[PDB]
Amino acid sequence: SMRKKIFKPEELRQALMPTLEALYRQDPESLPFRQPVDPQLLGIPDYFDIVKNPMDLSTIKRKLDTGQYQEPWQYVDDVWLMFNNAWLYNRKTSRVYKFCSKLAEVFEQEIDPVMQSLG
Ligand SMILES: CCc1c(C(=O)N[C@@H]2c3cc(Cl)ccc3CC[C@H]2O)[nH]c(C)c1C(C)=O
Repeated sequence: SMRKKIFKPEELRQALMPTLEALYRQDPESLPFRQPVDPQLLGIPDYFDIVKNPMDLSTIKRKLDTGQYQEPWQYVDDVWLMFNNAWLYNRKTSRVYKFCSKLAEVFEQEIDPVMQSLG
């Protein structure tokens, strides 16, 4: 755990994109996560006060596509940031909160064999 191997961006993309596609495939559950939260449109000006580091599927996709992840745990961390933001901000009865919980179920199943294979 002290030796950090090198990952090429195209390799990470090939390995990790199917786990992101698994999240996009969830419908309607991925719909609130396919674009960044817009607190102006949604009328929630306090959103950025509570959620200091916004994250969504389109941002994760862009970071994968543009080679911004150096290691696979940085991708896992962004996915979980998106989950934790939604669980922090939203009430437990809300569609977003429940949809988030479903995505986290899906993602944990998809990501496990991929992380084992990347090392
Ligand atoms: C509740 C506002 C919120 C949304 C959101 O996407 N809200 C709308 C929406 C909602 C649903 Cl359930 C389905 C589609 C759409 C598409 C339009 C979109 O504005 N996303 C997140 C992550 C949040 C928060 C604050 O965490």
